[PDB]
Amino acid sequence: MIKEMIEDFISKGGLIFTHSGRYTNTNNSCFIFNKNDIGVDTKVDMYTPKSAGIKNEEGENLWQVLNKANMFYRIYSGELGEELQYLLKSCCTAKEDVTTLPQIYFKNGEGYDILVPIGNAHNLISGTEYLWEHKYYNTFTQKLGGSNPQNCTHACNKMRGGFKQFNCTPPQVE
Amino acid sequence: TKLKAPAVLAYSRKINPTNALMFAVNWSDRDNTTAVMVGTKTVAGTQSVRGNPNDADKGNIQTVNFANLPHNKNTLLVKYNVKFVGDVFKAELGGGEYSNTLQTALENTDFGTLAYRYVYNIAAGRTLWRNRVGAESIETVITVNDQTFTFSDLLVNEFDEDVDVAEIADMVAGVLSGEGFVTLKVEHYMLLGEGSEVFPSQEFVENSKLSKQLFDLNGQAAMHDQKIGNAIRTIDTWYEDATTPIAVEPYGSVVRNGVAYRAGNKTDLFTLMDGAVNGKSLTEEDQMFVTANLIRGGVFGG
Amino acid sequence: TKLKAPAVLAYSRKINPTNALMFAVNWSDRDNTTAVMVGTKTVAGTQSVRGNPNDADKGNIQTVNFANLPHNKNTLLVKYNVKFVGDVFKAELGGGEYSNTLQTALENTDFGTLAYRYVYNIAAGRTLWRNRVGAESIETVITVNDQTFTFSDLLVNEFDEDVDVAEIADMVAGVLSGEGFVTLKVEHYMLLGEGSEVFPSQEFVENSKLSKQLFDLNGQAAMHDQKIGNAIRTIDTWYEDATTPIAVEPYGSVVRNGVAYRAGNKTDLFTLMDGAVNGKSLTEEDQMFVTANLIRGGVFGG
Amino acid sequence: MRKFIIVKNVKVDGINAKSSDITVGMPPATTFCGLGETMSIKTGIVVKAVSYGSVKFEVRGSRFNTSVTKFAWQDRGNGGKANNNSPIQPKPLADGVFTLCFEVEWEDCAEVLVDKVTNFINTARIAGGTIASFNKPFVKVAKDAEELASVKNAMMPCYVVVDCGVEVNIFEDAVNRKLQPMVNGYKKLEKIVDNKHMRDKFTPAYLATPTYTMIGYKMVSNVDNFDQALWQYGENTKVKTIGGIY
DNA sequence: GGCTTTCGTCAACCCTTTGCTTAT
Repeated sequence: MIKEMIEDFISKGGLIFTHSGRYTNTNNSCFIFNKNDIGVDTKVDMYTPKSAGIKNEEGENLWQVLNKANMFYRIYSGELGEELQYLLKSCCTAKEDVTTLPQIYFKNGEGYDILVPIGNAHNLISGTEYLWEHKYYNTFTQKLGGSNPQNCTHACNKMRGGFKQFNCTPPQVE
Repeated sequence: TKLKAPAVLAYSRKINPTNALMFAVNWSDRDNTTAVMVGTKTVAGTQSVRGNPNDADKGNIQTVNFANLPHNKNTLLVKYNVKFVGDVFKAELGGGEYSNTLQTALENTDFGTLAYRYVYNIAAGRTLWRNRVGAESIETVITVNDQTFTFSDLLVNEFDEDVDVAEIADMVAGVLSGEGFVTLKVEHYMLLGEGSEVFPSQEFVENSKLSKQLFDLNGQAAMHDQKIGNAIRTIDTWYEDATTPIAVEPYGSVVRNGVAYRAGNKTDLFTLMDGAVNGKSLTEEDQMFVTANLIRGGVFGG
Repeated sequence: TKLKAPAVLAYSRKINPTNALMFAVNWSDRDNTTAVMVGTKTVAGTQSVRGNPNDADKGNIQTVNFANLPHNKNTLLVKYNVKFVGDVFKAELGGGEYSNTLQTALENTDFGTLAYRYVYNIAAGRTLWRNRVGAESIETVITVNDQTFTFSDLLVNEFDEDVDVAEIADMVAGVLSGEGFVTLKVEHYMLLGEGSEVFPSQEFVENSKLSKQLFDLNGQAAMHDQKIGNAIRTIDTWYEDATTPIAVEPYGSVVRNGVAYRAGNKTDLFTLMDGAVNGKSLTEEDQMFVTANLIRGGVFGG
Repeated sequence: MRKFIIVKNVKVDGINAKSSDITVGMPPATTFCGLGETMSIKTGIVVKAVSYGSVKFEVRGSRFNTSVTKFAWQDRGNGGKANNNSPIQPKPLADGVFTLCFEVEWEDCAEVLVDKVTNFINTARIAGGTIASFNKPFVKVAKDAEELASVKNAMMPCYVVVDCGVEVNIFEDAVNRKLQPMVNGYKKLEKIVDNKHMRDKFTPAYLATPTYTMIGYKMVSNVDNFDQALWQYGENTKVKTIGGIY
């Protein structure tokens, strides 16, 4: 029922995004969809308030059926019709909340440019899946959201085992 | 004029403590500084969990980190630095017609009393916490720049007037009110006993091997720098029905005791700050509290 | 209706032994202390397991850690210090309107008898466990501050009345019922015999080659501080159908026997603690039990 | 002529290890480049290139879980919630010892540079840390290519990172090439229109995400060059080494 | 007319367990 769960999504709230600051601070609610990085293995993300939604009577909500087997690229190209295309594209919009968000200066070469780094959704879910399935073990684990992972995103709500971060420890002398 | 707050008003940490470093020395010869080794101890006890009485005939096996003095040395040496920076009324995020008018509303606090209760917690030894209990003698050596200060017996609860805490307090207050750094190389000695247990900061982790993980730097025991900072800012005796000093927080809260002493009674940091910017007559204590939080810092979202 | 325990609540340890170091001396020359070193013994045994009767003609080779007195020394010296820390009802975690209405509840508890059973368990020598069996005569010395008390032969399970244990009991219960600390540097002499088998606490080892790994700091035979502290708090003679003193666990738990003596009979720590908070008075031997657990410490709320 | 001022054994105490949402550990080259540019703003000495290192570094925590820093209740209108604990957002901390090298055009004496640096390092934080004790700064020069490498050898007991280049992405090049990522820059997604709640108001504001490069921690005396270990800003907001990919 | 407290809603994992380099 991937047409029903879209009118669901949009009604509850619905913000598909491939970049957010909810992975940094859960008090954030800033969501941007980048048009230029959607690739064949790009894992897209979504958010509704309290991560609300209905399943597909097989146990999976919108997020896992949209992450499974490039279904987001399938709809985004238009292989499942143009009536799902405009719904998915009107789902992906913009949101701006620099609150709770790190703000650093970066040079433009002849001046400065105040820059807010937010997390990547494809990088997080794709890194968890790949560094679990090729068994990379020099790494960390971070559960985003705390004891209620339905707050941050939908990826948070589903992957409650914890997102994987690279262990960036350098060598120590002596 | 309703000088309403910015979205996030962010102040830097003006006390800048470092991690304490736990060493084992003797009381007489305080020069063979050997590191306090964090060890790995596996225990056998019993379950003893609330409402689980049908598992109480079983045991629990818990691997814990332990840090003890070696049984040739009888004094725990705690070494950290405390860097009092003063740029107190300068904001990282925000600041204009809210931080400047707070600066010209907080310009007449007793910075000497704030620096006094700041230095006293480093001098009475509140940075040791459970290292301070059971010690026969807690002699602390504070080395401000080319000026060695020593303290050996201070009541940690009551800020009794000393003549050498106040001398450090003058230069720390002059830096806090003005600019610069008056960094406190601080040396703690506790006559605990031969082979007594020392108590480093425990890491809030999710360790599968260990049930209690102690903070270790290279393997040597250590205490957290924010733990030391929480000890230094434990100055607040200006809340309702004050008994003991607590850490200055935006709501005067300790999450360990499960009670907030400065919330729900219009005495929180944001209410007093809002009164200060729109124009009120703050008393000396709740003005000292607001500038103590400004030295503490923190994002003031809302 | 009822005042409940906080979900975060814990008490700190108020009897803090050091890890005992176990030395070899003579009975008459007690100041020639050599170190009982833990060595490794590989033993040829016989396979005798309750399930397998077919592999019973084979014999297992298990390497174990041993500890013996040297053959020129006939007395095991067990040296440790016991730190009795005060502020018993001052909870480390929590402490809002449940650790304070229980301090006033256990305000008339018999701290003197609790301290007598503690220092009696250090003075009869129950903190030696298996080290006492087959000893011709025991002699423990407890050197409390600028004093020295010697107890040769005391009954173990019977808390008999003698005046020097009462003196150390009074000066400990002037700390347990109040504030501060008191330390007991305890030395345990057992005339075991020349070359006799010495029993340390053996470590918990998982997937190790040794079938028995004894505790050691730098090679010396040693007993765990928790093993001493368990035997100090073996004071509970107030459980249902009491015949022997057990350790004051919250459920009266003995993991050796595999039964909890205070679970199910509504005489555990949590039901009596909730009753003491919610109005209901306790027996003197039950008040002793709950404040003995507060001396012991633990997560007392969930 | 290259004037390399090297500070050693900088015990930074409280480094927030979250360099990105997938990288936790050593602070990136953007951190040290920002520190050099902070020294350029605060004092005035124009640093065009910066190196760093690792005498010691431990991210505090377990093997796969960092230490969760407890959060103070710091938010307006959150006073009824302050009796319980506070929700904690991911912020790992790390405590390590750094060596650092700067490339500064000072064209002046060397005993006044050291101090236009010691009066900054005492008031600066290396990625949110607290600089406990650092060895005395010493200025060294480089005339030829081997004089420079008498400086690489001078910031010793340490592991300077070298840019090793991203092949296809970071996850493919971490398990095939035994290597680790690091934020080497940021990519501008959108433009922030609400400058009322920003750091400066006037500087143009962009939303961004990290872009990563992979790095290798070669001991500095085992590195053939040192221009391959001297990080500097680039064009499309990308910090890079002058010697490029190792 | 916001506004600030408190209670009511909405959930559901699969985990792994040292080297990164390795000194002028």
